[PDB]
Amino acid sequence: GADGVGNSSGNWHCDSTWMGDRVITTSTRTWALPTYNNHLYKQISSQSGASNDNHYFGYSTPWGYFDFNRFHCHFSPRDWQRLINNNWGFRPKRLNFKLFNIQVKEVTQNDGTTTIANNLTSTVQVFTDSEYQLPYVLGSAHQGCLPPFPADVFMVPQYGYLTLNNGSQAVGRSSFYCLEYFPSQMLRTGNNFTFSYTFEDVPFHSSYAHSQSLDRLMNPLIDQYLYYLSRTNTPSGTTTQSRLQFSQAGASDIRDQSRNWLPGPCYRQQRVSKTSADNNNSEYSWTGATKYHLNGRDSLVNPGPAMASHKDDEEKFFPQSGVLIFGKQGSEKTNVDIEKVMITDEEEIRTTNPVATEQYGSVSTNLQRGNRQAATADVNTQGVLPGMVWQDRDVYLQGPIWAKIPHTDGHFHPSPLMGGFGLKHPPPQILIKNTPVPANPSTTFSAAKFASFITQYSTGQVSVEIEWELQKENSKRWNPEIQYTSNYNKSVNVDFTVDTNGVYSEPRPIGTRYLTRNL
Amino acid sequence: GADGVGNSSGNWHCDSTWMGDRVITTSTRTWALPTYNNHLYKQISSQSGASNDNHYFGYSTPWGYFDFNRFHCHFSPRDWQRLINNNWGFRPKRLNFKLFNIQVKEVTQNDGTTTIANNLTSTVQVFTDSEYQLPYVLGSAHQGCLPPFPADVFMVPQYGYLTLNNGSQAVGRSSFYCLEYFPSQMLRTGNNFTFSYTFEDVPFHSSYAHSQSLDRLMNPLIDQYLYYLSRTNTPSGTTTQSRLQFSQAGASDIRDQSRNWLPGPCYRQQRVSKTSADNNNSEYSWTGATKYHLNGRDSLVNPGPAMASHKDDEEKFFPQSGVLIFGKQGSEKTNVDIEKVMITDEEEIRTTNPVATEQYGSVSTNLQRGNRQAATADVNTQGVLPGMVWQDRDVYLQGPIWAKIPHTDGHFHPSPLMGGFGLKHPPPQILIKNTPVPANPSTTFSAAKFASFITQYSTGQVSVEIEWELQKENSKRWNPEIQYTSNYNKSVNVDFTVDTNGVYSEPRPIGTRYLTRNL
Amino acid sequence: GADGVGNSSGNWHCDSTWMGDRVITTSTRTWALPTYNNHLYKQISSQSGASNDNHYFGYSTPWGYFDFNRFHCHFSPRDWQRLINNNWGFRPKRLNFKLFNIQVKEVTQNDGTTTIANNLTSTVQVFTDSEYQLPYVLGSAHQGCLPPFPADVFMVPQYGYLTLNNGSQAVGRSSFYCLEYFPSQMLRTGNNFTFSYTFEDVPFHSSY
Repeated sequence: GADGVGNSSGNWHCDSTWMGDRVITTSTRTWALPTYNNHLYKQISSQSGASNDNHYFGYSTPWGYFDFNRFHCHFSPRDWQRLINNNWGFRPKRLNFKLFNIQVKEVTQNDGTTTIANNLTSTVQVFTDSEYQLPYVLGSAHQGCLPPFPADVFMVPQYGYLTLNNGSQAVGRSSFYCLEYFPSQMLRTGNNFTFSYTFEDVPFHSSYAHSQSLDRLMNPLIDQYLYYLSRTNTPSGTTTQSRLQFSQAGASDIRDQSRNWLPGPCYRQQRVSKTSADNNNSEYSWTGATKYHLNGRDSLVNPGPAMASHKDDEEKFFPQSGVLIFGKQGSEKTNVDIEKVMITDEEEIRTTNPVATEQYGSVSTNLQRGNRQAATADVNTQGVLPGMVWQDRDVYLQGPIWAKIPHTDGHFHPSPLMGGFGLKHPPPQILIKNTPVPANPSTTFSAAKFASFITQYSTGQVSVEIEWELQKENSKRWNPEIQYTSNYNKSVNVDFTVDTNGVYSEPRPIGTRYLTRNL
Repeated sequence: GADGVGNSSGNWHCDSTWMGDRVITTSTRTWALPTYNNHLYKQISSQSGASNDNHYFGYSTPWGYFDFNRFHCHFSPRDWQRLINNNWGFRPKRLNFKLFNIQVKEVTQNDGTTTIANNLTSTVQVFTDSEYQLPYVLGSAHQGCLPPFPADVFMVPQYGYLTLNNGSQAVGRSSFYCLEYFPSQMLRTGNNFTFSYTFEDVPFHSSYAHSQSLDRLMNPLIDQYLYYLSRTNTPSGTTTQSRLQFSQAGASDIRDQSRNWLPGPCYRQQRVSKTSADNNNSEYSWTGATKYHLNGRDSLVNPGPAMASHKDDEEKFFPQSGVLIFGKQGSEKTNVDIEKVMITDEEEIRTTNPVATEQYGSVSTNLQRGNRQAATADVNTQGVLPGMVWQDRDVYLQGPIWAKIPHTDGHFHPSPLMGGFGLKHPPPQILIKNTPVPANPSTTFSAAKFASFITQYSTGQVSVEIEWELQKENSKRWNPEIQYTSNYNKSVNVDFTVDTNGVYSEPRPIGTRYLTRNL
Repeated sequence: GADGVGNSSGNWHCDSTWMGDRVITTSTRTWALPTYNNHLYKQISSQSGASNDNHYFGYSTPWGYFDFNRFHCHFSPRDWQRLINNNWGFRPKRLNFKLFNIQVKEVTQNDGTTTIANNLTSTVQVFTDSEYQLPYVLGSAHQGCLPPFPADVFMVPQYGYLTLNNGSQAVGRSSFYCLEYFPSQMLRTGNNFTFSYTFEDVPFHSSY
């Protein structure tokens, strides 16, 4: 699209409509973009000394990108609630994007006095990496997505990436991608950039919780017909004499019943409690946390494989890195106290996946014989096994929406671990930069790189609309399901509202599983 | 096909052409075939005493088979190089085979003097087991495939197979397949045997190395928004008092960052070093090597599941059985010294799969509490887990090309472990035998089995052409990729050449990953 | 072309005719071919010490080649004379080649006594490097072309070539061409191999 200077390049679309089966969440926000790295690509690396587990090598670019991989960039409390309360599941189908009403300003810091003014002509160029030839950054839970609250103006993030490294230094194989080596489209004012995408058949996120659970799944009333090993030894006057007898598992017997499927896999996490007291006093934050390691650098295992966060009656506990944790609007960056964060809870799964903090089961160790007692041992890490079945990490309104499946020789069940939809070809990276403006050059020629540009930034609005599909409920469940509600009682502030000084804020994390489906 | 005696049953096709997307490697070689087991099927078994882990039972047949399950039976250094240097990947599509110019000779060892002459009439019969009713031997890394070097004449291997066994003895279930119970086609001279095959949709072998790696994958510039557990206890005058605080992972924080996928699986191997010194002195060749075991016989775990062979800066090490090892042209059969072999290296993977010699990660053991320190333990064997992603063993010019997927109730990701393409219905076994020639029978009848045949063997050439598909490169990588080159400096002998006495020889193993794709 | 065992795969053409403007010199000769390097490619180099101006590195092949880059393989004194006496100049235009009546024998040196006999089946394979992917040896004034005199039987030369070298040793850039990496056509007896060529506009040799 194209037009004039006194012509709005696009209108403001920010609705949300439900169609019974679909529902489209349109949404627009105003943004701003500075000139990063003063227009140059800069090489960047870990700090020489820095622990090995923390080295790196890569580049930062003068390019800034766009991102809305956060559910709340599309759903509004209320809306989300609608969804989350009457749908067995849902998934994204297609999207449409558009930047417009772009405007380029140029600040002038003459002595003690700045003065911003329109640089009409100068441009901002955009380009979408629709061929995925660029290090996909999104999906890395970074923060600089869209504001949950419309009215909020925002700054565009700067693109940076990482290649290979042998400590703080580069290794040859590492590649250096240059963003100008693409065909950016250049916008001036009166210019807009639209583009549209279509998702790929993915599974509806399961937005329901299970009423039955693996173990308790058969019918009480009837005993099976298969037998199991009831007792081993037997009374012989005073002493026992080994004599194995078997029984037919019934209701009273349950624990012993024969089955057909196994809980999901696991990778044991340390348990910490919301109650300061209980927790051993010391620094096992890193030392005790569950991790894995590549090329000799141990990394953390955050968002551990999807597994319930606490047994019955222990909402007080949680994994050291088995859950998602968001900050309460305002919460500072580092070492903030428990009271400043919102920890997610995944009890809803208990029913199928193991509890993060407790071992999977316990396999037998030795082979018993008359002169040898029967061994056994608990298992803290069980990789996928036939017959296992499980549930993936719920979603949360202010959580990630999707993530790119890495291009590898092999993947195994790609639901992104941080939760979300695992996409092979996700929404392409959208980039934006401000074509430089060489400030006054010298009369006599010089072949040096230009270094003195006009100080200036850009701004303008952006809009994103997405169509989601739904799987409606359908249970013959007689008694009421659970629903997500807002507290009745009076409060000094409404949830998901602007305070007295107009600061919007999300009180709690809102999950997705409320409706109840049987297993 | 058919014709006369003074008529070449086929010409010599040994080209190789590239078409941009495909590339066909035609190739012909001269061969020779003796008469095995003096024409009879012989029962064969382990040596009574022999360690249990080494028993067996099966048969050897008078039949010899054909095989080219080695990349170099089709690619010529140069060619291979072309491929390997400009292609994100490739795979086989179809093939065509033909035997021809068959000729049957008959030696005469009259006293101190042999004398070979043409037995025109007598025949050689061939037959392809296109229904896979015969124990698929190929794929077992046996040696008797085609000569890498054209000019080389070769001997055809003899077919043998193995069934069940209870120690050195047979067990009933074990089957005994007889090769005459097939409809062999009989060739006399002037007769040729052609046949063609078509591969099945398989995945292009990934012939590229990764520039990013699982851990270092997100964007440096921006800190995430999810929080993790920074510290546990806290300064209380003199003493620490447990007080968990959380942080928001950033660049400096990296190791702690939240992610979305896990390294490939693992099965720990012992580390040995190319440097004699380091290595503990003793015999842990078997005792210390990683293995598995069926029906009480521990077998070795060679070509362990695909996993990088050494961390940064340790090209000197390697798994005890985690790598492929070829002999330097000439190297004898047993206990040959390190200097006689070429060990393959799979560093290229590091980026996704674990290091063979070092544990996967480390899970937590106990549950900590005030009166209990936080436990933890390293894991040396991790079975596939959701979110895991990885790369398969590279290929190597003189490596296997494919392998038959065993007919079972269940397989899991069939890329053959020794590397190659996992095929459900691979190129059918091709067999060949020389119809016997009863040497002079007695005038008076006898119903005994004939035992005195004419001494004779066969020869003639064979040709195999195969069409491979390619996936061309396509990265916006600015700086040069790595390529495979031959050393500039002078040398007494060219690599992949015949020495002074015309002995062709492959200097080093050549992999496949050189081109660099991002993860 | 193809046929049987008791069938001459080609006749003997050895004429020479003048047409006023053209003149065609046909010519046939009998030849023989041993098995070189006992069937293998052998690496070959100057003699370590040997003056520098005389070092080299290259290979010898089990392959033998054909050659008639000598005017007398086509002209007969007399003929040549005709030409040479009444022509301001001349040049070649096209050619046609054919091998035939191929026969494979096999000697038997049993003790103090050899005995040659027909190995009917066995073959001889031929192939023309029509894409010039092989080190062009001919033109190097080598000797093993055709006999000037028809009646003369001859032996076929063996193919060998030279690459780069840093003294008596090889240098990487040097290439090693393998003759089997071509699609040889295989002849058995009763088999013939013909092929034809066409020269390119060249200047008449000034014969005045």
